[PDB]
Amino acid sequence: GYIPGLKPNNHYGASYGEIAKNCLSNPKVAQNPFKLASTGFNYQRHDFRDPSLTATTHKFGAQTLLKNHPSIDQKSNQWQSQTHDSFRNPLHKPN
Amino acid sequence: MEEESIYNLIPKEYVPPPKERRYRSQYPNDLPPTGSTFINHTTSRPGVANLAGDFELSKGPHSHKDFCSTFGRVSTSDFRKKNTGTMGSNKLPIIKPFKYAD
Amino acid sequence: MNLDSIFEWILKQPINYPGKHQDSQPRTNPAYKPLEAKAQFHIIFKATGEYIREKMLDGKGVNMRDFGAFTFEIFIRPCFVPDKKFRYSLARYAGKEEISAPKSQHSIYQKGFGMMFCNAGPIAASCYLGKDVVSSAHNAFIQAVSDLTTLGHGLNIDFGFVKVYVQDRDLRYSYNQNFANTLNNNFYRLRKSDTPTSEHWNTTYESKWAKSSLNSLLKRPNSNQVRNYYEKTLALKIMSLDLSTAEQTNYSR
Amino acid sequence: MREVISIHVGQGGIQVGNACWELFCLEHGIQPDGQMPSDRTGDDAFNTFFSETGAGKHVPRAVFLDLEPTVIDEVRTGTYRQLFHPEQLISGKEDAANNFARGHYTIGKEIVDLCLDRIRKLADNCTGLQGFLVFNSVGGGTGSGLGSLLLERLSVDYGKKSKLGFTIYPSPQVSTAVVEPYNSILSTHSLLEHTDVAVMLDNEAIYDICRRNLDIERPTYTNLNRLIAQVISSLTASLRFDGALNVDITEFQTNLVPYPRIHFMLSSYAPIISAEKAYHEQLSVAEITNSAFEPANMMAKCDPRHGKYMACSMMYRGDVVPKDVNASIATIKTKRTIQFVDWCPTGFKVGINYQPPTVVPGGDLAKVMRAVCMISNSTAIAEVFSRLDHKFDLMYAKRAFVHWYVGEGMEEGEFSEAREDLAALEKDYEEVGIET
Amino acid sequence: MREIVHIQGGQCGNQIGAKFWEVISDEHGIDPTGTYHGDSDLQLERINVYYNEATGGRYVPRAILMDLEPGTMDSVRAGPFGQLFRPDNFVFGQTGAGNNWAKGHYTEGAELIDSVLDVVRKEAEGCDCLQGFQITHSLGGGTGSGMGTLLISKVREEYPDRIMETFSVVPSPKVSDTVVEPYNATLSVHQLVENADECMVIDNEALYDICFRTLKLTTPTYGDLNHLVSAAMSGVTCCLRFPGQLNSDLRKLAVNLIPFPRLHFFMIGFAPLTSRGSQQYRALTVPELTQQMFDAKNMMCAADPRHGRYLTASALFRGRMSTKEVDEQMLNVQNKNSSYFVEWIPNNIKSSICDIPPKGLKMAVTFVGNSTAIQEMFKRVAEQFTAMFRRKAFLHWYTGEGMDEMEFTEAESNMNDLVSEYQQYQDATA
Ligand SMILES: Nc1nc2c(ncn2[C@@H]2O[C@H](COP(=O)(O)OP(=O)(O)OP(=O)(O)O)[C@@H](O)[C@H]2O)c(=O)[nH]1
Ligand SMILES: Nc1nc2c(ncn2[C@@H]2O[C@H](COP(=O)(O)OP(=O)(O)O)[C@@H](O)[C@H]2O)c(=O)[nH]1
Ligand SMILES: [Mg+2]
Repeated sequence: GYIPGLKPNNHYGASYGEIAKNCLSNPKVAQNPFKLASTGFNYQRHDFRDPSLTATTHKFGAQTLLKNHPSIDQKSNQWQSQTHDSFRNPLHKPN
Repeated sequence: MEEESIYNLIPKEYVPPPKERRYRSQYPNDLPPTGSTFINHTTSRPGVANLAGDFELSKGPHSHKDFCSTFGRVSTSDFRKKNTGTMGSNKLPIIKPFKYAD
Repeated sequence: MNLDSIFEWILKQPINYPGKHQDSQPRTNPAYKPLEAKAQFHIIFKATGEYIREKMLDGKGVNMRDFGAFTFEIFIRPCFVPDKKFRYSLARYAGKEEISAPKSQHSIYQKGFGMMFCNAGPIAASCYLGKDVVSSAHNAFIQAVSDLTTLGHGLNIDFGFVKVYVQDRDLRYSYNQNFANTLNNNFYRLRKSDTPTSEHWNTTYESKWAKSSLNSLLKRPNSNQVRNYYEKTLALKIMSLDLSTAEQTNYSR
Repeated sequence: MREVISIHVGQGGIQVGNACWELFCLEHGIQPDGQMPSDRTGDDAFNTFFSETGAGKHVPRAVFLDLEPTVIDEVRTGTYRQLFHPEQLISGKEDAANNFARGHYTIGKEIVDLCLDRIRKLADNCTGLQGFLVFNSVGGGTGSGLGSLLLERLSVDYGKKSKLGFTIYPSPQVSTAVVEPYNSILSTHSLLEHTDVAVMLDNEAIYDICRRNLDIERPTYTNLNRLIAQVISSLTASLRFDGALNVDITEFQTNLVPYPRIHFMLSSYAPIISAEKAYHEQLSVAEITNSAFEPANMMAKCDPRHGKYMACSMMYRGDVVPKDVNASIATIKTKRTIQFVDWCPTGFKVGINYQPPTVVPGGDLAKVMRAVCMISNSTAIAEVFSRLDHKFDLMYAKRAFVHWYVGEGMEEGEFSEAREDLAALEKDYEEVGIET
Repeated sequence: MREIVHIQGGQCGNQIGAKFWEVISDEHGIDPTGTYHGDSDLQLERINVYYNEATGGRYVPRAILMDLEPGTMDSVRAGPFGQLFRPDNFVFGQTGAGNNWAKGHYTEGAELIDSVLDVVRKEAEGCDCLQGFQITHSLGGGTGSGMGTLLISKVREEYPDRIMETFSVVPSPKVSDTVVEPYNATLSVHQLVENADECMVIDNEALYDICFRTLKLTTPTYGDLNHLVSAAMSGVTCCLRFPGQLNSDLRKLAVNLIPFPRLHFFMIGFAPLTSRGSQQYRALTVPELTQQMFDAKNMMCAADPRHGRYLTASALFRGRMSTKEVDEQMLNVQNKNSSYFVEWIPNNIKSSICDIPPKGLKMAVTFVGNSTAIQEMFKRVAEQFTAMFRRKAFLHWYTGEGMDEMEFTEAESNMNDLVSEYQQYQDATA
């Protein structure tokens, strides 16, 4: 049943347990930056507007897309895949 | 091995036994369990059933079975005449020789 | 393709057009024997052709779900405008507008005057068939777009009073002159207040259906005679296995 | 070097195996993580149930089956996550929905092969395999169907290996489903010729025991599962603890099964006493065996007073002495309310174990130094068969709920032959019970 | 895993679906922005049953909103939780049906239903394991009772193996706002009894009576009725969405509630409903829940359950409770009412337990019962149908759009035969 992060942003090649641990230990998936409640009053508190607009007509009408896209992090696969030792020790687990 | 002959013609039919008996059961269908205290609500039974292993389990004043106990309900000429009530008709039944001794 | 090759085209591959039309179906009335797949498929289209004009003889026009629309224009002249899915199959057919309608009237039923549906009810009753098999048969034949998408394959689909030709991709049609003059004689048909508003409950449907053009396409057989023959044949069916046994000799006579 | 493989199928089997394995882990000292209890501190007694993995932890010799992902996923989430092998908790994708035909012909076929893979993967490891234990809920679709398929396949795959069944038939009058007689009789047919020993575990009797003894007016499934786990532990402790008189798993069929057809039997336990009044009585072996033979303490809803006794197997764990057991047995034999069949002069097989019963935190029982678990074969068991037969005949007369089973690939004549099999099973018991 | 999709159509269907999705979002902790804020872990484990996951971490109901008039959906979009519904699933016409079954089933339904079939196919194929479909609509409306039934027929013939559920609003003869209710209601029932696997009827007048008598509030509104219907709807799938002592899905209910294929009409109810000035005096215990469950006034339909005999019933208990008291009460209430329970089936009540009570509550029960007392409403609808059909009233509207009186005769014949064979088992004796 529904480990959250796997489906929307597809995870790369790794063990299922490892990716599940990474996407559960990650931040978000909680906390209200917007402070709404499921009961249904903060909806009329809030405005429901997306701040990614500009203008149009008489020149160009496509408009830039939403922030659902990475940035700066454009960086090749061999970089993530192949590093020598700068990782967590797979079998450290202090006793 | 096998041997060829005229008499092997018209092979014999299959004759299994006709039918086994349908059943035979000597226990009554409704056997009240011995210690079944699932049944003592609104009854003068101190949290135990008959516990005597009786097939019948005779019931006295209270019992546990009613047709329309909880949601039952969906004439001027008709009424209650002389002794239809429980406490009317101050009369008594007839006598029997009795046994006692057993 | 003279409306008969289409039947052969539909039948010879079952996998491409699966449905109940590919095999024979029992008749609703036991007095009628079943028909083979090609025969029943032709009979249905005969009855539908008869059904179309009878509704069209009135002020109310009829259309198909995805194959054209038998309409008429009032200034009365019919044109049989096609459907959007059938229009997509046509490539070099000019999209010339025939009926003048404004932006308010968008659906093909709205821009029409008396648009109908060609219900499978009367068709099934007339042919003594089920409603589902007629509906499946119509859906099987209405897939003439796949045949039309292929190059060539000229079609002149008649099914009665209309005469429609299909070129490589062009569409052109002709109509019966007598039927055309019939529309332009007595057309009380348009308005509704002519009737005294009393016979809607006085007249039963059977009386209306008895005088209708339907149910007269096929001859009505003797129900008792055909049942007598079938029962007699079924008697010979099961017990004619043996001929040797006599138990009644009659040597001399 | 002696191993028993436990098979858990269905929600009831899973929820009783949970308590059984918690009891085993606590009794052997293994933590829920699967390790020895931390760095605080082996007798090689855990080998009956557990196996050394070669580095640290132990792995139970169990397999869990279900088609409902909910229970298995929640088990995986639970605190026993690190104990079981990840691919030993086999789960399905769609429930059988209380339909025997679904779980016997449609859905269980795609999972029985994988279950067989896992079961032989467990069986080839052990060298002294004693037998198998199977737990299932009869009144359930997937439970009964998958139990039937597993028993049928295991029989042909293994042959002479013994199998023990702890089934739960529906109670006489109180239950939770409306179609349970159907799959009940079908599973009865399936198991009659395929299981070697069947032990009856009706829930109504256990509710009665809890209400009368533990003084709990709000009992749930946990108490019943704990009682069943105690019964299993008492049965098995002879295979892994030293005792004055040992009985092996092969030494139950050879003493409680007079004929191959008749192997249905019911169990009892004593003492079952709440701590508020637990040991304000002496708990001598005499009174605990008297309470065990008391008819009101039957773990199945049956009255042994209505029939003859075939054979009895009772095992004492604690500090019992053989002379006291002999005295108690002599007293029971002299008692007249209990009568044995004529062709069985001696009918008791006794085993003694020196391991006192273990207590689980949050439980209801009390820390005894003496206990007894008794399993008896008697002709009185036919009453539950009769009352179950009467229930089925009512619905089957009007073709009630039959289209649900026919539409799932089952032939029409299955019901008739199942009824005939129940009739023959009843045929056996009354014929053997009469005096010659 | 075993997720269901939601299909809603018509004004009443959209109104029901809005409140149902509001309740679902509240109980799974979904804000109107679609951000999960559940207080536990297992409010998210089974959230995929109704909520699809998209990029950006937001959740979305897999629901299809549809109608011939955009008037209802533009209003529901501007309401609370209106951003959850997705305009890509919104399919609309421009004419409407005008409370006509012919228009909503033949002319506008057929030409427009291809797109909604496409979107339903897309959603079903996207789903991994489809448990089934559920649909909410009304039988007194033109577009609803026609187009929903046609869509039901299409999706049924496309997925015969999948289960089907509907929440139908049967018109009532006392408070009737439409003069053509018998026609379209009978026409829709004819196809519904043939196609739907499970049907649960809802009566507005019964809702009025319940709201005015039990809750004792002075000003009822459609919001409260929608809330009650939504709570009853979620009570069925509580066991499917959460762990419990006895899990039970929609497939298990059908096997335990359908003796014969044609008898698939149920009446529902919810407990506990108490006036806000009295629950300080009431005690929330299993016996109270069972008695309010079996009270006739609590039923969601105008049919009196004590006018017939219960063929079978199902009870869905919510909250951490033992199987002890539930099954005790079931056995006691069955033994004490042998007159109202048919005798050739023993123990005709099914009980299931789940550990999630509604937010702010400790215990709750949803009741689904199959009783022979539903035939009364069918008889009263039929009597109006024949009386208003004998004079051929308002049939010109229907016969001007493809239908004839043979369809009406076939529909009324099937309904009467259904009533006859439905009351046949009431008098049956072992
Ligand atoms: N004694 C006992 N019986 C249980 C328990 N849980 C379930 N049961 C029995 O199981 C029967 C119903 O079957 P379920 O446990 O719901 O599940 P199943 O047997 O696998 O069959 P399905 O419902 O199709 O999955 C009930 O009649 C109970 O008697 C339990 O914890 N203890
Ligand atoms: N419970 C409930 N019933 C409603 C609501 N709105 C309308 N109805 C019922 O639906 C019936 C009218 O249906 P209608 O709007 O014509 O359906 P449509 O043609 O599909 O849009 C009325 O008799 C009402 O009782 C609502 O918000 N809640
Ligand atoms: Mg189950």
